[PDB]
Amino acid sequence: TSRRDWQLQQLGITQWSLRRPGALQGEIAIAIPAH
Amino acid sequence: MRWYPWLRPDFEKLVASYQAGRGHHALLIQALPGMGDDALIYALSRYLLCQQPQGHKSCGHCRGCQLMQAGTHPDYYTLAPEKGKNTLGVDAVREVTEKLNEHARLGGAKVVWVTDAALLTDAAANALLKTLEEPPAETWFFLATREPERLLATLRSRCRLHYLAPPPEQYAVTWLSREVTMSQDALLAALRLSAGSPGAALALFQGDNWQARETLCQALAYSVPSGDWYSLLAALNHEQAPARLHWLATLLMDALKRHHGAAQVTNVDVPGLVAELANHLSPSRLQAILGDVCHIREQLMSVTGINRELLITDLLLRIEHYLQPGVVLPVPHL
Amino acid sequence: MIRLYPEQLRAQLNEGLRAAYLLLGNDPLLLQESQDAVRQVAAAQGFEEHHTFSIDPNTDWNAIFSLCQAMSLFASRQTLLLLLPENGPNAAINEQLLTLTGLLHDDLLLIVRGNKLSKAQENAAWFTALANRSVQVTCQTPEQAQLPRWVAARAKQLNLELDDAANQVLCYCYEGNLLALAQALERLSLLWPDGKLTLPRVEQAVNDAAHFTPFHWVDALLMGKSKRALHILQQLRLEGSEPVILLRTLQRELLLLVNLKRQSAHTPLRALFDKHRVWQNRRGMMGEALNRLSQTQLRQAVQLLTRTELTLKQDYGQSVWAELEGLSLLLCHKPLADVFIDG
Amino acid sequence: SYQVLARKWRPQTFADVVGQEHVLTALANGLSLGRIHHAYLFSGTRGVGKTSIARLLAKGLNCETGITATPCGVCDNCREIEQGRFVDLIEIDAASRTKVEDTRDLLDNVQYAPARGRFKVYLIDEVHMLSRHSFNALLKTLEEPPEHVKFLLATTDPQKLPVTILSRCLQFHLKALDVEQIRHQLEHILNEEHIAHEPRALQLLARAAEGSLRDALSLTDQAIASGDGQVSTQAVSAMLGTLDDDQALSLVEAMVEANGERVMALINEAAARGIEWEALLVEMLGLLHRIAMVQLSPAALGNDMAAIELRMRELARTIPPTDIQLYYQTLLIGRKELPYAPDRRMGVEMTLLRALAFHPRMPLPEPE
Amino acid sequence: YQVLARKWRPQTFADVVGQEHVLTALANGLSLGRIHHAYLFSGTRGVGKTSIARLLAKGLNCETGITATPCGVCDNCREIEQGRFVDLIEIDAASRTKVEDTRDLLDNVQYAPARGRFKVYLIDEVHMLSRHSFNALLKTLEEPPEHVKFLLATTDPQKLPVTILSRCLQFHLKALDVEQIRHQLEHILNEEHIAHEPRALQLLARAAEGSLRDALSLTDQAIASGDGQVSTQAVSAMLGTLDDDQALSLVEAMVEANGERVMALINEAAARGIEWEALLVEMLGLLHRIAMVQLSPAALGNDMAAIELRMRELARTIPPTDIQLYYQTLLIGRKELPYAPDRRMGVEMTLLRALAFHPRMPLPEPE
Amino acid sequence: SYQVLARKWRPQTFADVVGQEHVLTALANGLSLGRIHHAYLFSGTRGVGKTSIARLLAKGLNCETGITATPCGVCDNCREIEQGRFVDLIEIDAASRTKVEDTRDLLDNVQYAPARGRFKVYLIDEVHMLSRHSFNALLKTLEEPPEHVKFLLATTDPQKLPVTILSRCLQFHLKALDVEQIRHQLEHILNEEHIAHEPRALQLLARAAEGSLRDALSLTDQAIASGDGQVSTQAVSAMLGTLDDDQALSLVEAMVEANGERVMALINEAAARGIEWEALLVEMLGLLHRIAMVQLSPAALGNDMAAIELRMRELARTIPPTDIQLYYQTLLIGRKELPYAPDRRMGVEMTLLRALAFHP
Ligand SMILES: Nc1ncnc2c1ncn2[C@@H]1O[C@H](COP(=O)(O)OP(=O)(O)OP(O)(O)=S)[C@@H](O)[C@H]1O
Ligand SMILES: Nc1ncnc2c1ncn2[C@@H]1O[C@H](COP(=O)(O)OP(=O)(O)OP(O)(O)=S)[C@@H](O)[C@H]1O
Ligand SMILES: Nc1ncnc2c1ncn2[C@@H]1O[C@H](COP(=O)(O)OP(=O)(O)OP(O)(O)=S)[C@@H](O)[C@H]1O
Ligand SMILES: [Mg+2]
Ligand SMILES: [Mg+2]
Ligand SMILES: [Mg+2]
Ligand SMILES: [Zn+2]
Ligand SMILES: [Zn+2]
Ligand SMILES: [Zn+2]
Ligand SMILES: [Zn+2]
Repeated sequence: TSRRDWQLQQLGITQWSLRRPGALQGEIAIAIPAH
Repeated sequence: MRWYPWLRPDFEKLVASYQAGRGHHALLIQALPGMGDDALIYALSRYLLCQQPQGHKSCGHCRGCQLMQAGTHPDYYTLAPEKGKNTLGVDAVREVTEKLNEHARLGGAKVVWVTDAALLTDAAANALLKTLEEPPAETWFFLATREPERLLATLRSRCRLHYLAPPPEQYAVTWLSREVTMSQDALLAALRLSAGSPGAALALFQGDNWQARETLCQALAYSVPSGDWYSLLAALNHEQAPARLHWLATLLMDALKRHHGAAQVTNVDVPGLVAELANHLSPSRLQAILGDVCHIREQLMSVTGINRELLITDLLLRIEHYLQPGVVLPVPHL
Repeated sequence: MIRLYPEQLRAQLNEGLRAAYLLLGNDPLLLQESQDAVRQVAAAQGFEEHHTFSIDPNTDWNAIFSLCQAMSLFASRQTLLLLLPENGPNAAINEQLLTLTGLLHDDLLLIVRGNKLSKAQENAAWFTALANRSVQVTCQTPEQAQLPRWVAARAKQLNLELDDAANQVLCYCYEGNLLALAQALERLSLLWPDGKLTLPRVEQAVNDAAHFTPFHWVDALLMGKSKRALHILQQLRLEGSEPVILLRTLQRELLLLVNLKRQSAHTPLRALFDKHRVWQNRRGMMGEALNRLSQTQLRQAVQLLTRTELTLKQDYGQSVWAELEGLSLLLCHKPLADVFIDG
Repeated sequence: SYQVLARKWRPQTFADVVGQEHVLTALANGLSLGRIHHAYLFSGTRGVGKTSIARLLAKGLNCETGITATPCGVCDNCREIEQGRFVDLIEIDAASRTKVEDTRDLLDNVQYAPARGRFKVYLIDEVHMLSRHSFNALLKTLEEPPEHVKFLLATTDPQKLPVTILSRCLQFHLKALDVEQIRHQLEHILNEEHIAHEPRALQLLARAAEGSLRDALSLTDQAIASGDGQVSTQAVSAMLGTLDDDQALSLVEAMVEANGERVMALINEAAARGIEWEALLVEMLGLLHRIAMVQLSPAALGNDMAAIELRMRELARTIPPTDIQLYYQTLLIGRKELPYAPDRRMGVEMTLLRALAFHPRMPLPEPE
Repeated sequence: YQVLARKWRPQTFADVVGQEHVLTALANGLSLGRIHHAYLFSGTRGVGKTSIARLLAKGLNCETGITATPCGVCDNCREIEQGRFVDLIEIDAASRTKVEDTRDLLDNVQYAPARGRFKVYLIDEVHMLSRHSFNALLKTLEEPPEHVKFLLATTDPQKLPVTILSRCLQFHLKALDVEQIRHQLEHILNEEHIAHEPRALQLLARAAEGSLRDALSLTDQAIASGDGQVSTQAVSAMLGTLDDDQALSLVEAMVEANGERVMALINEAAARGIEWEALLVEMLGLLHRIAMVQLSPAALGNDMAAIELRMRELARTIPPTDIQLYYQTLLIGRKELPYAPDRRMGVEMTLLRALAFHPRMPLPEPE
Repeated sequence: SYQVLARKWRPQTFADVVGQEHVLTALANGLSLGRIHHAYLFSGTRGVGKTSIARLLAKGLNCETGITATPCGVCDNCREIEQGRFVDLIEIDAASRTKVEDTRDLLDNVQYAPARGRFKVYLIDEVHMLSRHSFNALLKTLEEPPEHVKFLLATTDPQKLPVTILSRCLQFHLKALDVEQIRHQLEHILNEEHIAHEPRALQLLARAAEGSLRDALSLTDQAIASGDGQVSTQAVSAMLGTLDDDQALSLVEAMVEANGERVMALINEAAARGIEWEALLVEMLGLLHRIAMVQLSPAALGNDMAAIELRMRELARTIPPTDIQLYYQTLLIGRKELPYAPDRRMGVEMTLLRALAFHP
């Protein structure tokens, strides 16, 4: 898709996405997840 | 074995070290197939075992020379894989080391020749490491391998590495032309195909490998337009499958270079096939197919007893799958 | 020169014994019962000696010659049984057999047991010589289709009552193990003297003890019945059979199917079958396999097989059976996204 | 020492044999009617009574009273068999007696008459291990044994045994004792020994035995040891937790339900167990593959495993194909990258977190 | 002068650290007299399988009688302590793997013990026995002589046949906790009158995963390196693991997208003379710890407590996706490190990969 | 009799060894304090001093003047160990002695007292080659051996050994020698050998040593043989196939700017001149790393490349960092697969064409 994603794919970087939030529980206060 | 002209300088150099008494006990010759490294090792052993050498060449009439001609010298314990096998076991290395463990019968020097250290087993190489580290007095080793990287790091560390570079391209071309009566284009194609190592190209010409290559090229020419790559299996399934895979890889590489723009190609003898292959396939498809072919060739070479036809047909099916539009093409990555 | 079957061999023995007998086949129970019936009829006739020998190069023949050329001190009209080797007679064994036929005597009752001979092995000097007075009882194991009728006849001969469900259960549990099937029938008869064996009766006193061969597994995959393929894979795994032979047998048929499918685009099927010289009984089976799956399949199957071989002889793991059953399910009319199997 | 439950509670009579009702009835009928086959083959699994039933048959066949299905248990022969020192009871193992010389010696000794027994019973164990020569010798001697000898074979994997042995032998393949029978037998044993226990502890022991009475006896002996002369629910639960080695299935369940704290606790337990981390990843991958195949076809779950049958079935029916596919892909990637992870433990934790709360960005086949 | 592992081997049930469940079970069995005839011990290396087996052998054969608290002074106890007890037959499975050797071993089982009350057998790595050897051993395991006890031991219990498992009481020893290892190291060092620092003990305990024998070996090596003292600097140098603070600062610079700090930190590390792969592994471990903290709150042990608060900040500010991105970038760089022209060059290029593909603040993209 | 530099300059004291300060200090302190273990495993890459350190420790233990941190090297036992004659120092090859009888006699003769010395040292080489049964049998000896035998274990990679072996052995990680240490050792050896040497030649040899000093000595001997008894920069460059010119930079520029014909011509002429392809890939990787560094920090560029400064700077201004990383990744992938390619030329050409495929 984008140049960033294509380059990361070519470098072998998986770029894991969150998909299923909520499982991340505890002392987590991420106000801005850049999404 | 044969003594090729291009062995003249390097030999004259190596023997010079032994002329001064500073020769390295362990010598590893990095030479491609057909470079005649076996002849060089034989000449070095003959010089070492000569009782009364003159200049560089051996006298040829002393006891050592007579035994070398008869091939029954008590010294000169050679190591080679069994005729019915393709690897050298640890038992052979053990017995050769035991024989070398004592003085020479003739009182001169003891020579050990490993025909191909690549075929040497890991256990065999590890056993040879000790005797290679501190050989007894007047003990000389002459290893040989196409790719020293394939050998163990320790074993390569012990040896002094000598690289037998091939001759100039024009010199090899004219030598083959004088040897074999064939079109210069075919000679150049064979030389480039054989990594520019004459003798190997000569061996390829001597056998039926050239006809096999022509049949494979015709099959690929028929397949590329129609897309029926499966028929290629008919021209690919053979005991020499790795060589045919190398030929196909070189053809794909030539097509890709022609796409990118180039003045020279390894398969110069078939401009039409290269042009058609480059035109009918995109560079990404060519790269993917070439990588797959090289990977399968490596698997066939390294793996022992693998079902040849199964791997070849799997490769053909995957190649056909790649040609289908919208299919993600794999990219190499460590 | 009479070819017969063990079911009707009792009448043949009753009407009169024959000079030469030979039991050829692979079914163990049928061979055993035919041998027992022949031996009992011989004993009733008045034969007390039951000498048995196994044919093998290590074994000698002087004792056999002496016993065939000599009577018994306290008996007469001996009987001799020869256990042929599994592979089959060789040149030395052929010479021994023709020598035996040369000095064969009427008072000696010859019985031969072993695997069924092939067409090349069928023709021989001793076989032709014995053909004048040879009765050969075919002893092959009945196919899966022939199994239900055979077990029904066996139960009826035992005065039992079997329904369709019980017959199916017995066939499933003892497929290719008819000896265990008969033993189970005897056990059920003893357990329930009434003779009525309903589905609970049989199912509560049976065990899965079937025996198969890799060809049976390949046939099951071709047919496409997942349950049978999984069952045969389980049986082979429990038998300790190595997966290499299964992989090779599967590979042969897979390559044949791929070639047929790819070359059937513009070529009649009949010409391809004739050229390949495949079994006539397998023509319809190959057609069914070809039309059951399209070129979208037979591609991930080959890649899966290659991956299985690599993980077998490179990683040397123990998950080969999981890959085999995954491929089995793939060859059937199943989705098999192949993401799990890494096809 | 107070003996051990497995040794003490060997069934010394047919009446006190748990389960195996069909085999018991067949043997009783054979002994009563006087019809005895040349050879008997007791098969099944471990700790179900193959050896016990074979010894019961031996003592009932050589009892001073005669060939009876209800041995007295008090005569010289019965007592000697129970003590395991009867001369004619020739117990041999195919393990260390597969040699040609030993098989020949056994065959030669077979011909001799019994010393003081009506029958010279040979209780061979693990017959599936006999070599081809030994197997052929056994078949030949079983073809027509002398009337005074008997063979009581006790194997555990009849599939290895070719049907030729069955051609002259009668098989009585045992079956798993099931949870209820094992629980009842454990309750009876504990009550007879004046041992306090709770019903839930007995249920847990029976379920953990996995269809093997010997396993149940060993487990309850362990419970007594840890329970200090009294079986209790907490003691048996703790013992099971220490001995449990199904961490892969529990981890798969936790990943399915996205229970992060459960995954962390299970990983900590596995670390305490100290199992190989790559082995754990391979086991989880195999479990996921089995779940996928079960979803594809119910028959894919072989009967070889039964302790986790319900868990596997519920997991297969609950999760959709896509989720199990994602779990399998993530676990495969984690296993591949484990060697280069900072630590094996850290690699396992990272791949578990990725599987349970992440998803990889798939590649795009850009148009040509 | 004697090795710590050999000198500090347990001589009584109290001396054993951890493994409370098996110790309690064995003590109760010995006290109540309900002794089984076959005990299998399982676990990882160095957990104390052999120590517990020898303690049980001492308890069984003690002169005062069968007890869970052997005196340790009678002749049998001393002989077992020195490893010169005739009845305690210490056998190695690999030494006798063929069926013939194990049959020869079992031939002498019937004979009465020389002086001890039981003829205890202690087989090491029993899983190495062949299947035939196991089957031959089954009969004696089921009904051994009243004066014979078997004490099997193996690191891998899954290889044993199910029959063997069912014939014996299983005890799976658990890997010792890091705190338990640290406490044992502190106790032995205090008994030996050796100076030590808490950080050094924490580092040694972390190095020894769950095997106390590895902890003792590393402690002895640190004693050698430090010339009779266990100092934090000496242990850190020997382990080749730089302080967590430097790696934490490195990752903080990496996330902040300021490459000058990254360059300065790597230059300082090079001056310190630390292998680069260790630095990369430490960075990956820090990233993994941050990810775990994001997953669950109690994911950091007390050993890292000194830097816990700071770590927690990185959990709150840094999203999870970019944490995974950095982890993957560092992991792939470590994958490429062996083939790089230089270790320093490889790590520098990995860090430049991380900075160039930084999500929040990508490195400038000049055309 | 003439001996190679590796055999001639084998360390004979704890001071002659270069690098590995920590392990040497630990061994010396243990010998001085008397706290000596019975199992010393040495783990590290080839040519770092496994055998040398093991023999030095054996000499220190077996010295006739008591257990000394630095053996004198002149005693009868010391000289015999130096010459490989000491009977109590049994040097065993793991690969050769894998059979059952070998290990069985190895663990059966431990009870016999040492013939000459006070310790019967067992120096087992490449211990990772022993069979699993061998390790299982030797666990007991490695745990509680008699107080007259010491096991010295050497292995290239320690992880392959069973975890129990690692548990029962003191592990010493011999750090790979850095370029500076190798250069200093080579300079000292050549000065003591009365052989002229240039700093550039020593730097190149140390760089090509790849962290192993035995390989450095072997390369020095090869240069001596080829360099008519002279370690000259030109001779070493010819032997090692080092470009040390602008060809690598020009080829990198062509690769970044596509223009496949230029890359093919450069590769063809490089093959004609007969250079080392691994050296070319290493040079390209270094150039790409330098470009990335200057993109991050312009001050991180030296003056050696001054003649090619501006052009290099142009790349730092023209190539985005992501493209630099892509090219570096492709070159590393080519480096990994270069040995396994059908030909070195084919591998290099495939790598360069794959890199060419990448573009903004
Ligand atoms: N059916 C049963 N009824 C009562 N107790 C049983 C039964 N099966 C096993 N046990 C108990 O378990 C002990 C050992 O059982 P075994 O009969 O030896 O098991 P097994 O079938 O012989 O296992 P194998 O053949 O060695 S694999 C007996 O002494 C009993 O205490
Ligand atoms: N549980 C423990 N309690 C006390 N000291 C222990 C314990 N585990 C290990 N140690 C110490 O570490 C040494 C080694 O213990 P061992 O029991 O011999 O190791 P091991 O577990 O028998 O070796 P394995 O499992 O066969 S590889 C002992 O002598 C103690 O000094
Ligand atoms: N650390 C070192 N200090 C001094 N000389 C060294 C060192 N490492 C290697 N050498 C030299 O290289 C020669 C052989 O190397 P070794 O000392 O055997 O190292 P090595 O690790 O044992 O090699 P391997 O692992 O057996 S291939 C020695 O005789 C020295 O001349
Ligand atoms: Mg039993
Ligand atoms: Mg132990
Ligand atoms: Mg060495
Ligand atoms: Zn001469
Ligand atoms: Zn009785
Ligand atoms: Zn005591
Ligand atoms: Zn000295």
